[PDB]
Amino acid sequence: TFMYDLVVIGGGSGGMAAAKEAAKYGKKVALFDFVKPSTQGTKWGLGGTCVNVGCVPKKLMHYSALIASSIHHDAQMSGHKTSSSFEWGKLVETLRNHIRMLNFSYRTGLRVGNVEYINALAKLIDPHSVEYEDNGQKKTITSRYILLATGGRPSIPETVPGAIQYSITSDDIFFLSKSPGKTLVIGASYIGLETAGFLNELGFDTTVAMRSIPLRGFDRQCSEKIVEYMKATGTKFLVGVVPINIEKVNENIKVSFSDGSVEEFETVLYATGRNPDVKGLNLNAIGVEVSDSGKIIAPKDATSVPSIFAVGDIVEGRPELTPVAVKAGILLARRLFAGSNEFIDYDFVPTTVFTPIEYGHVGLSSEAAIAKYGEDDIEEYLSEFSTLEIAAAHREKPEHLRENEMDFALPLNCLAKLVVVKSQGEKVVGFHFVGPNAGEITQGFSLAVKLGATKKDFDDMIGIHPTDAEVFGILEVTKRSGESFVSSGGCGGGK
Amino acid sequence: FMYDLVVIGGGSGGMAAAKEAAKYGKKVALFDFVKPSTQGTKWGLGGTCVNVGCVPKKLMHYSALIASSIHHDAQMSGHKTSSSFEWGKLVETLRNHIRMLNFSYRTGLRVGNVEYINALAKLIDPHSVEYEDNGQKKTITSRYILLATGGRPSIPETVPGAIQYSITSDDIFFLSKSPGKTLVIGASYIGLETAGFLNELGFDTTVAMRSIPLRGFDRQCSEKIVEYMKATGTKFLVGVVPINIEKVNENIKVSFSDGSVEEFETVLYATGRNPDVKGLNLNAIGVEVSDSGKIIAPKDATSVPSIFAVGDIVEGRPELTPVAVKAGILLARRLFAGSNEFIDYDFVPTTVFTPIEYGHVGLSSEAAIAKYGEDDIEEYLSEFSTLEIAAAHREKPEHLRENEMDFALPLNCLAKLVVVKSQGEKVVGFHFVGPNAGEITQGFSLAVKLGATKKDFDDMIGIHPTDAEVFGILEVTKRSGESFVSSGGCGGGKCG
Ligand SMILES: Cc1cc2nc3c(=O)[nH]c(=O)nc-3n(C[C@H](O)[C@H](O)[C@H](O)COP(=O)(O)OP(=O)(O)OC[C@H]3O[C@@H](n4cnc5c(N)ncnc54)[C@H](O)[C@@H]3O)c2cc1C
Ligand SMILES: Cc1cc2nc3c(=O)[nH]c(=O)nc-3n(C[C@H](O)[C@H](O)[C@H](O)COP(=O)(O)OP(=O)(O)OC[C@H]3O[C@@H](n4cnc5c(N)ncnc54)[C@H](O)[C@@H]3O)c2cc1C
Repeated sequence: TFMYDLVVIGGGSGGMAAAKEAAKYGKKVALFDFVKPSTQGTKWGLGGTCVNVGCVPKKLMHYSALIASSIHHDAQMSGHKTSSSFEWGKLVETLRNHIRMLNFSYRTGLRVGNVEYINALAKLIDPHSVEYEDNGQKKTITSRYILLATGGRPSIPETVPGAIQYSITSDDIFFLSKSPGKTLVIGASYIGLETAGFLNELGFDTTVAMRSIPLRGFDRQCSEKIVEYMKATGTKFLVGVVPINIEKVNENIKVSFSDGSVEEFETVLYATGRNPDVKGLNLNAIGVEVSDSGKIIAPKDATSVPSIFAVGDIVEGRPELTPVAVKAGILLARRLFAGSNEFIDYDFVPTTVFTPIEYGHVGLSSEAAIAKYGEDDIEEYLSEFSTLEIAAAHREKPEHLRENEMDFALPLNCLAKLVVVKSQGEKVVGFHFVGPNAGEITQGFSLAVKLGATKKDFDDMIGIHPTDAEVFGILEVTKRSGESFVSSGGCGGGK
Repeated sequence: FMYDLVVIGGGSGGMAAAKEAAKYGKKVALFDFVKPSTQGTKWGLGGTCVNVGCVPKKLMHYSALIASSIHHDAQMSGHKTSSSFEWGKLVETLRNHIRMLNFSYRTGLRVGNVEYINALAKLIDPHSVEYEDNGQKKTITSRYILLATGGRPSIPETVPGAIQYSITSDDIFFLSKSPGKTLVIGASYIGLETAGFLNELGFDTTVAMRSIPLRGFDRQCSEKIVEYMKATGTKFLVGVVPINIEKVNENIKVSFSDGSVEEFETVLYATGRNPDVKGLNLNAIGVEVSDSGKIIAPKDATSVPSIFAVGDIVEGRPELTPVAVKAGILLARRLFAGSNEFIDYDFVPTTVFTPIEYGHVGLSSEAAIAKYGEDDIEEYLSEFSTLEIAAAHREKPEHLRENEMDFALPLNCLAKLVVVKSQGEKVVGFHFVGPNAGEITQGFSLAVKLGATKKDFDDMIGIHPTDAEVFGILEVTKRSGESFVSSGGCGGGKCG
């Protein structure tokens, strides 16, 4: 008795997934998506945050970093003699051209999967209605179900003066027509670390402002190695120190600090966090119960209004990740229309940080596993080592960080770790890898864990040689045994 | 019994048995010696994988991998790059790192309390062996003996001018000379891999293939590899072997089985390997050796029950490092530390490091179609390009353009699951063609082994953006007959 079966307010990963899956069932779908311009005026097309100002551009930026390293460390050692200069402006061009492809690419995929895209803001009018603008004339449509999927945007703190007026965000940094030069990043979140990662690797004086600890939430050992690697590679780290003032001194940005120090940067980037973009939705009036944290309350993807659902960055007590959006979004479209009652096993969500060395994992940090099971049912088997090709390169620290005459070597680029449970035959509850291609490595092993692997199964695993992944077949050292888990020997993670 | 265990071979299998056996206060001798290659090459401790196998090759492959990115990628990511290449320096990096490992290993044996001796061994009876010392032959006795002398290349003695001229996989990493224009005879994993880095590193590289590429492995996956290498300037003479090789001045002229002729500055026989067992003096002792020369010991135990075998010399087992090692370790456990364990040879992963790497565990589409028939078999797969390379728009060299939209190198990635209808779609085949195959294949080898089903795979949460996440969204099938090409080109996985 409603104009539609399903309306979706948000053209993001979660958004477009639910829409297309819902449409695979002859069910009639509207989708809204409009890009409110950033605090610095930046704006873009269809696909959401992952296509535009997220995972897609990110990785191309990381890739162009990973390249630049090999060039500087590896190219000659592998017998390739090289000049190379870098133009920000062209890297941008490659991003915008590929992203443009995807914006278009996606519009089409919605049309072809038979979904009515409308480029316009939506605003909840009641349990089954929404309001938008059309030619600047406000029209209203009605649905059996509605999906909120609006994503978030960056939080620039309003108590630090000269932030909003000047500082850029994640939404602007892939597409600066201007190389950002000497750059302060405020954040030791996955984004900040990643973003201060490629600026450095791409040869820009990069400082990082860490209020306390790096990557709050993730496993401590693994995060402490990442920071150690990034210091070694020319990223500087002001811990316990945030900005308290930001001002324009000529064509530079002077940045007063909490400890009582000052510094000038050509570009400043607040990576401090994100707030769900739910303010224009008009929630509370409809009756959508939202947390103290602004995030919406809907842990089975269903709000306080049961004709209304939510997914992705906006819903509380779930990771903010693209595939987590998608699975939930697909399922919700199945559960409703195609007789299903599957929900995501949240106990098993892999992720990977693409820091200059990548960190992947599934399940519990050593810390979280020590709590749930106590430091007696907990055994930490690990091996820290160099991947063969990089062992051969003899990668060195930049001069300005040398302390002695045999100080040349970067840290070993890998660390593998399984955390397992004495009282469940050493059942595996934590899988963690710091290295190149951590995600490519993390993936296969996420499913073995989720199929209930033990250390027994791991050691009966036969290696692929040479790989860094094979180290998992021969972890024997332990935290409890206290002895050396280092492996200088360039045999690798197996023989 | 002067000893508890003697080992003739310092290879992967060899050194593993030794050092595990030694972890039990048991007294261990270990022999090595490197009989010089048909072209006079020789090296130190560690075996074929350290010296003239997986170690050097991966560094050579990496230096290739690099060369591509430089030529295809660098610019698009905004790095403008001049680059010329020095064969002699790549060598130097190999030699120096391998030297590190030769030494590195000696120490690991000493420190794990094992008596390494650099000289040839020769069986004298079920419990005795003979070597040379100052050129004076000395003899020792053991409770058990382990044969694992590895293999060496097979250069065919029927084709004239082969042995005197052609090189092998034991020469190629250390050539004092850049090989230039190179014929490789064999589309085995070696030949393919080796013609892979010579090409990527810019040497006119032809491959001479008696029949089909990578005999044994899954056909679709092998056919993509060859297709990718043709696209990148490797040439391929099918159904044609050499029948004559001669030195025409300072080049090598190479007459063919079809009639044709060609000159190379290099020929390399990758046609296979034979177990290095002829000097062991086996049959006299009573070691039953197969029609294939390989030894018969499928429980690592020979016809003489005081005598064992492991690695490339034992029959009906894959020619691999890790299979050597675990078998070698276990046998040292089974004997001396009260153990009953054998390798599950149903689940041995592998990765071919071709310009696109191919990994897999379990059955080729073909092998699964046989065992279970074309009804109980479902082939779910996806062809696509990894997002980084999608952005680069890698294009073909001009001389291989046939039309105006002929620019494309093939998609670099193919994922496939083979599963069994009648066991709830239980997964019996895992196959991946792309970059960081092996890195991808390994994790997935164990999940498969633990009895992953298609449903477990589709309920898998993904990491984005990776190529490996494609395994969480394979829906197309060979049987459904539809296109398995990428809806867009957004990595390996979709952003919604
Ligand atoms: C720098 C960065 C790197 C990241 N890297 C990764 C990564 O590597 N892997 C990963 O899995 N995730 C990554 N993410 C996270 C990923 O971007 C999010 O998990 C994902 O984009 C969330 O999708 P969503 O459907 O919730 O909406 P989003 O993808 O957040 O997109 C929201 C959309 O909602 C639309 N919208 C909002 N309000 C309205 C309205 N009123 N009417 C109509 N449309 C509206 C907007 O147009 C917008 O396009 C990254 C994020 C960032 C910022
Ligand atoms: C080019 C190439 C690449 C390869 N790549 C891979 C790969 O990527 N992955 C993989 O899993 N496998 C790979 N392999 C296979 C792998 O090298 C072998 O399966 C494995 O190393 C065999 O070990 P082994 O102990 O059986 O023999 P080997 O490792 O060859 O060692 C045997 C040793 O015995 C010595 N010896 C011989 N006769 C005597 C004697 N009378 N007395 C004393 N010592 C003696 C030999 O000289 C040698 O040092 C590759 C092989 C080659 C040639």
